[PDB]
Amino acid sequence: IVEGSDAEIGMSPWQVMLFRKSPQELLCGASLISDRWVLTAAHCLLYPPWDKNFTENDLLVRIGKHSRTRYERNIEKISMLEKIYIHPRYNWRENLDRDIALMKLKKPVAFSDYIHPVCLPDRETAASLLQAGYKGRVTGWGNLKKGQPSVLQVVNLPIVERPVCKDSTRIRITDNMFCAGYKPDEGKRGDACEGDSGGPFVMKSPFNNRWYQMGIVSAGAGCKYGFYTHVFRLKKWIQKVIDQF
Amino acid sequence: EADCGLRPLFEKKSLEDKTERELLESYIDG
Repeated sequence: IVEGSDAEIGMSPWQVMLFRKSPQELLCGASLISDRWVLTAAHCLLYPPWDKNFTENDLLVRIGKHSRTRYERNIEKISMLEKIYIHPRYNWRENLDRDIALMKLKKPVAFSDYIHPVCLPDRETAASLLQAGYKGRVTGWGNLKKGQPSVLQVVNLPIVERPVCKDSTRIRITDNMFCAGYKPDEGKRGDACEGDSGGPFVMKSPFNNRWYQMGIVSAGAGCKYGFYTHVFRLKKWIQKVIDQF
Repeated sequence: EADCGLRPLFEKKSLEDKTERELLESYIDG
């Protein structure tokens, strides 16, 4: 995260870390949406342009973490990926359209004051909170500009108008995505950097005080606007996979 | 899942995280 700050312990109990086994290091971010389901970007696991193809065994998930590296007894829990589900229509060759993936755990994880699932949107919530101007929140252990944050970072940023999203790049932004971030003339900066991909983009609903995941970090603006996966746009798919298992 | 979105150390104790208000203000405008 760029221009963010150290998050408060348990400020995002749904944050999930995708830790690689060798080299042992952080791969991406993710969120906990249930006791057995983890949500992340598709390119965090499979991205041919970079010869990237991670199998379930190539890693695991560290849940309820705060520090970026230090192991955290009686705080973080580690799970084993049972199955990975990349979106069928996920295309990387053009613009990461439908850059989303589901990861099921071999064993359900218990919740705590540090580990707690986030709610997925719905047309009402989405249609009402997904509006340019409104600020969402992003978190992660991605780089900063040393460039390695000690603990999870946090930053809030505005949704940018689809029209503006378009002009800001030659990439054909689809409806399954939306861009967020500040305009150069805003002064204040802040965005998702490399390593924060697969991370949750959330909003606190005023109509019920609960936090909702509107997007997934697909293409951080820098370290221009960041591109995120439209979670509701793909909710249908999510369930289809859930009901399936 | 039925208690999702509410933070054990924040909402559940009537506490506001360091900068969530900013988000609230966004809905308003400033």
